[PDB]
Amino acid sequence: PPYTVVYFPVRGRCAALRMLLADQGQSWKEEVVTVETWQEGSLKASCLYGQLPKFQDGDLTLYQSNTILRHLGRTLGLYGKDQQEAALVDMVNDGVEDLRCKYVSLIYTNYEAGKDDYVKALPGQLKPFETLLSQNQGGKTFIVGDQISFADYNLLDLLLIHEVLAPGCLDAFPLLSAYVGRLSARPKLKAFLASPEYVNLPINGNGKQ
Amino acid sequence: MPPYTVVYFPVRGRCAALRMLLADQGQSWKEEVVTVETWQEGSLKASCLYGQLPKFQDGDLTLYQSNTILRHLGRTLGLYGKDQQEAALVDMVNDGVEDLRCKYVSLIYTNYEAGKDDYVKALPGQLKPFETLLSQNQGGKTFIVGDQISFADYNLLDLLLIHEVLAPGCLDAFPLLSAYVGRLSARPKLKAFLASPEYVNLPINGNGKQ
Ligand SMILES: N[C@@H](CCC(=O)N[C@@H](CS[C@H]1c2c(cc3ccc4cccc5ccc2c3c45)C(=O)C(=O)[C@@H]1O)C(=O)NCC(=O)O)C(=O)O
Ligand SMILES: N[C@@H](CCC(=O)N[C@@H](CS[C@H]1c2c(cc3ccc4cccc5ccc2c3c45)C(=O)C(=O)[C@@H]1O)C(=O)NCC(=O)O)C(=O)O
Repeated sequence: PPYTVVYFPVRGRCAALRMLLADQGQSWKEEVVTVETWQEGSLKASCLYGQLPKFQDGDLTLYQSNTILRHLGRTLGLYGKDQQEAALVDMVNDGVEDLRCKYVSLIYTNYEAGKDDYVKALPGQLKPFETLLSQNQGGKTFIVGDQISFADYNLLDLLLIHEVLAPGCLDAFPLLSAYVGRLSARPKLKAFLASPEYVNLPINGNGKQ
Repeated sequence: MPPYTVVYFPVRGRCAALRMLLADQGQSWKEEVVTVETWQEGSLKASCLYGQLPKFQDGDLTLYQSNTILRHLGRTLGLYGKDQQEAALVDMVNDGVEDLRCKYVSLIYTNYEAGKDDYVKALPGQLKPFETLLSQNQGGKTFIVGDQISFADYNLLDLLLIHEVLAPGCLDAFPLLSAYVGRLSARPKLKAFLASPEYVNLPINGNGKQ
């Protein structure tokens, strides 16, 4: 397999790049790191920012989940059709990362006391992405342009995990709702998402979702 | 008018690095300053994609998200590596820079008094990967990636400049990083920009903390 993915046995910051490789018919290796293995210190000390994921592409090793998404976007042609689209692609992925950051902060540092508050604020947090779809061909294609980009898989993941956190959170957003259904129905992505290596992986590392 | 417009609060903050880029690249831009007053009104905010600043315009292209603007300028002014391999390492640096900038703004705006000692203690460990990155590329005598400047350099540089203000001498433990800052700061147009009242007379953050 041209690609290697080193990460803990969770979906987390690897779900989107996983969705992408499967969807792009790519092949890759999963190097599963257990807490035990991680608690060791060897691997971690060896990681550039002391964290996972880590990714190998030939002699090339990267860290940072967003660096890996952009690298696959760049090499596989999932980064807009021009410099203008790339920038919008970036604007989406940055917004996706901003909400992801609030998501993991809830999950791992304040689930029980800030969840209601988090959910009260969700729609306002999701509104920008339906607005983005509303300005791109009535939201019938992809988040940016009429070609899929790495940011699509990243936003897809973010939407999927929020549906679990706050079911029906999408019900007020028709374009978002339909985008999820449409992307999830792409065959390879479909089979992947229905696969045990996805389905039987928890979303986060602490059992909350 | 300049084809570039920067819409921001009167602070360095998340616009410092991209202004350094533009200054250093001899590019022209307009600054549109936003007071709290104005922001407090809500019409601007309502109109911002993610309800925040900065807001950037390149002709009729409007961008949000500071790192989106850096990559856009990096893309257009050829500050994004020599090849695709370099482009990814550049991204990898910038992601690390953002990750630390995120901890910094949290300290500055939500836990300065209580958190500052612990922040300064953990700082060397946060700075080390960049020292390591320089030590792996021309012994740190060039740029953070390869032998040509990139948007990650300006963002990293700013990151190091503000940490020198919050933790004076913090780079005394990282010779490569220290030399780097002295080198880049010495580029004629950047040095010029950095000593100018347009940069100097802006506070780093919006709450009077640094
Ligand atoms: N900017 C980087 C961030 C990379 C990152 O955060 N990595 C984490 C695991 S990813 C993931 C993640 C986080 C927190 C935790 C916290 C506990 C945890 C316990 C058991 C399994 C996992 C698996 C993943 C994971 C986490 C766990 C969350 O913070 C994350 O943001 C992610 O959602 C990690 O390596 N932690 C070990 C450690 O620092 O020494 C990127 O974009 O790639
Ligand atoms: N992911 C985005 C982040 C953009 C962002 O955070 N913008 C902030 C100001 S930027 C800046 C910033 C933050 C907090 C504050 C808090 C108070 C404050 C008071 C007066 C002036 C400024 C100016 C900047 C600024 C802040 C202030 C900090 O949170 C930031 O991280 C930055 O350092 C904003 O617009 N706040 C208005 C509001 O949400 O209603 C990006 O990279 O572009």
